[PDB]
Amino acid sequence: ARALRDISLFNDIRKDQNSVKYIPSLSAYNVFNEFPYYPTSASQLLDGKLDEFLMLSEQYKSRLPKIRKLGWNRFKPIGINKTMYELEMLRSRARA
Amino acid sequence: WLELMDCLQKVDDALLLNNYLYQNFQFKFSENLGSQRTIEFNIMIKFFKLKVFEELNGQLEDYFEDLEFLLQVFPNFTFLKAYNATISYNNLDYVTAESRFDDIVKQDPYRLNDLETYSNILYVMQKNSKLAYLAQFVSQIDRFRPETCCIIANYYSARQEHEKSIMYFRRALTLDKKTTNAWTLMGHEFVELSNSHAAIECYRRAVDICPRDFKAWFGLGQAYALLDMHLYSLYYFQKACTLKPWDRRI
Amino acid sequence: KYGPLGITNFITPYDLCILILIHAHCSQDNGISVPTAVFLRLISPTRPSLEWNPLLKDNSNLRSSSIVPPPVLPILDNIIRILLDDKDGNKIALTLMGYLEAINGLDSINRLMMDLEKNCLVNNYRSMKMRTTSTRRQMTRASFLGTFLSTCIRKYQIGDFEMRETIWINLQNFKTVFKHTPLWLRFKDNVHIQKVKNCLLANDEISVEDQQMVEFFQHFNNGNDADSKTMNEENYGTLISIQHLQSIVNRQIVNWLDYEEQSGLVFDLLDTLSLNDATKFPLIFILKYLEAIKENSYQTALDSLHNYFDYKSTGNSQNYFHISLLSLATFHSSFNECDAAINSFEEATRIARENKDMETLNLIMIWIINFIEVHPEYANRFYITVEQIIKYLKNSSDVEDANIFSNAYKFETLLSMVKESKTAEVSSSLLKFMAITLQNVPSQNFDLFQSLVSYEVKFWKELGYESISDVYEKFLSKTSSSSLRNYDSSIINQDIKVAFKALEEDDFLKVKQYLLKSESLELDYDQKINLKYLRVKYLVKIGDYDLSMRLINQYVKECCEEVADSNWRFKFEIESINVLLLSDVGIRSLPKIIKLIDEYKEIGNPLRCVILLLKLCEVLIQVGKSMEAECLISCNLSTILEFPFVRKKTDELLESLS
Amino acid sequence: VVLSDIAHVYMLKNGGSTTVCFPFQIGNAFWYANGVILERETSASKPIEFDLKHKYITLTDPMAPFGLISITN
Repeated sequence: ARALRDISLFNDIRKDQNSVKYIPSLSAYNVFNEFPYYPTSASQLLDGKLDEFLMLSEQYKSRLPKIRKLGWNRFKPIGINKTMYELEMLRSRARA
Repeated sequence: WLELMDCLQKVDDALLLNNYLYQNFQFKFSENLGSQRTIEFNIMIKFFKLKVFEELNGQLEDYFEDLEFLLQVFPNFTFLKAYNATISYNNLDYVTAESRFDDIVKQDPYRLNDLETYSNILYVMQKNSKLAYLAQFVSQIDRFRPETCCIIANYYSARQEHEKSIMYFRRALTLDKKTTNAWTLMGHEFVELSNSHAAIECYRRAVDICPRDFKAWFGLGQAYALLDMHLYSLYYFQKACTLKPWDRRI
Repeated sequence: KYGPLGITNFITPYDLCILILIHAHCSQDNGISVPTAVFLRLISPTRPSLEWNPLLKDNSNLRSSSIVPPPVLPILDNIIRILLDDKDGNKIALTLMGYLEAINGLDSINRLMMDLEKNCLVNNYRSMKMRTTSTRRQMTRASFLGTFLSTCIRKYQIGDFEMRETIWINLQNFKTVFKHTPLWLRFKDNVHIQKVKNCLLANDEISVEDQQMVEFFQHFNNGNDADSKTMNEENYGTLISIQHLQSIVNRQIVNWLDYEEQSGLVFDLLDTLSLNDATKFPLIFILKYLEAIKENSYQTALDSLHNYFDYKSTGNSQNYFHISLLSLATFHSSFNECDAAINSFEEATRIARENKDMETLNLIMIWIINFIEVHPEYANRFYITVEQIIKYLKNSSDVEDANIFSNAYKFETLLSMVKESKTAEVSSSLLKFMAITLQNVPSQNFDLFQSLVSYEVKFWKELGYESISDVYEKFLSKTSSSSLRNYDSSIINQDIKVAFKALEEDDFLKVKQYLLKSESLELDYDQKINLKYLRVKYLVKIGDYDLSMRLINQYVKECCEEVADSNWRFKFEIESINVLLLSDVGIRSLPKIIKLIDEYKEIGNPLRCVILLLKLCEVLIQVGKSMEAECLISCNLSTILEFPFVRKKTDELLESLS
Repeated sequence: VVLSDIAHVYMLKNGGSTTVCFPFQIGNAFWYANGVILERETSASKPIEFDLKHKYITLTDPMAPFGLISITN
């Protein structure tokens, strides 16, 4: 892959003379949601082959905070008519 | 009997096994009740005839007189009629198959055993309303059987929603891996999705489970024929020829 | 050491073995530093990705400039034999042996994993110099071992408890396998294990009550065989990741293609895949394909080839249909189908256009004439003439080619040599091909370097200077052959040279039996002509000339129409001169020889001119006019001794004149 | 090459490979000018029973349908 320019000789002469779409694979489709997995970056695509370990690493990393993120938004306790999302919002404004 | 039927692989083996059951096979008359140990008047030997001779699509012998004999003794047996309906289905006689199956649903409404062919017939019939009834009705019983996840997939395929139907076929296979018929159907829903790369693997797994799969070879042969690679598909079609030579379609 | 094989995306028992050694090296409490050679043999195969196309490209970058030891199988027997070799390696090996005895539970495995992340591994070197209070060596993420340990740590938190549970079943299954080996008996007790085991087993926090039941929990799970064992699912004997398996197979096929390896162990283990590892690892199919060609199996080879291109095409996001056809096209040319390969190749061009990608077309064109080079008789059948490609490839680009120009000029040199062009152009064209090939690395591009030697040894041999040819002949590789040309072609080629030697030594029985094999073998065109030419020379020796004369003119006539091979036209032609003049009638050859003399005077090939002089001299002495033949040979005696292989005919003629 | 119930015809001079089936099992195969004669498998298991009405098959090329022999007194 010297490209004819990494050769010092022909590189010298030239100076003197001057004077990818992605498609899902079968393993990409999962069982629970019909949306197939889409890689985030080309690094996860090993020479056009989807790394099963790499895709399963991002899947674990995504689901991990999702358990922590459970109470945000919709979830509302009894006796408080406001959810915890804007509990931290007003808390942020309290000190600031 | 079913484990015995599974170990059989080719029709010629059945003829060898069928003979052994006749000349040098006798039951223990002590354990079994009288007038039953006779091979000619048994019932399991008969039920063996209707099962192996047609699931392997083997040459029929001693099969006609036994079938009508079983219909007389067992007029209300649900398993017999569905097998009787399947025989018409296997002969590409769909209209009569529909009438036979319609008796099953009325007589036995909760049977997720042979309905996979019923929802298979309805897809070709294009009776989307009748199929839509079945998908809602079957799914209400339970969604964990292999068939109920195959009944719905046919209904979702008829509505040209492939990215969702492809999901259920993989679901239907995960519950019971023995249902290898879902591989070829899973392959078809990729071809209609204009995704040839994914289809090729899907068909190829089916033949690696069992090489004697005419459906898998043909479905894999077409996927190459859809592309310009006409000659590259000749080998796949040639292999499928040996499986079922007596077919006009191939 | 054998067992069922299965791909695992988790911490394999082999992976902990490196994790054991790296713990000893970094702890620096025992003062044992693992040799750098041991590490570079263990982690390096685990490093991700090498890639290898089936054909159409051979060892372009897979070859290592420095010879590397084979990758190590994940068995404690094989791992120990590496460390054991050193005179002080028993101390290093026993350190690994001691640790594997210390980790008796799943919690102990987590202790090693927790220890490294909190203390050993370090985010960056900027925090290294501030951590001078550490009693253990610390490591950077970007280092060789740092990037490995990060992946290994990542492979531990990526799993649930079922993942950690399979680690400990397999490791004890992996450990107890080594227990029933002769090597374990030699190390049954060495007392260094007890010292190192007690180094880490300390601070157990209990020795009287819990340790009584800790043994019970371990023993009951283990197969004590006192009663029926607790029933559990079948467990694999060996666990390997995809990357490590890739290193083993790539090394095996390369070693097969052309420190001792274990062919039996690797082949046996690879045959026990659960048929789903084969899908995740398509290269197992081609490993059968290479073996199938060795024994020359037709049906078996095709099935494995098709299997490899069904799983690979789906895995590769890039379109690979345009590559599948050529490999099948190459396979057909390997079995001398020829015509069947042409139809398969035609559909490859059409598929390439649909992709609308330029880089693949250069690969298609390169494969075109390489097929033509092996089978020149099919140059007319193609939709593109050979000269059209050379004109394109010469002015293809000035960058992102590297090897295209090295290929392009080599094909011009063959066409020019066959066209019997002036030796002025042939030397210049060969100079271009030689200059570019040696400019870049010739070691990595082993295919073209061998082709250079084959041409140059052929180019200088036709000129008559065996001295130059001998030097380059020592660089020509034997039994290596090339792709898309059979597999027993090397055996046949060595056999032809034996037959020619047998002809010189008057072993007529041997050459006669070989000619029988000739009529029923499937031979390449270049091999065809040699045996076609060998048959003519053998028939001249016997004495029957009516058959030979009717035979030789048929050869040359089809050596000018079917293939425009001028070099083989000349060698056949002079044989027609020899059979005539040997039969005391050489006068008929006079119009033919003189037509070649002045024709080859313009070409300037000194061998061609001199060999015609000897035939001319031999004609003149059988007419009764030896007087002028002596006068002609005397003036040219100086310039005819420079050619060695005509000296024997020259010297023999001198005694005739006396 | 003739198997128990499948024949493979590999073209050597030119072309690829073909494969054909048969109505029943074949005992042995004998070559004749332009075709093959196939003998049915007689008995297998030990009962010994066999067929005699027609056990010979004539085929010219793989693609064409099989033929039946003719015997006269």
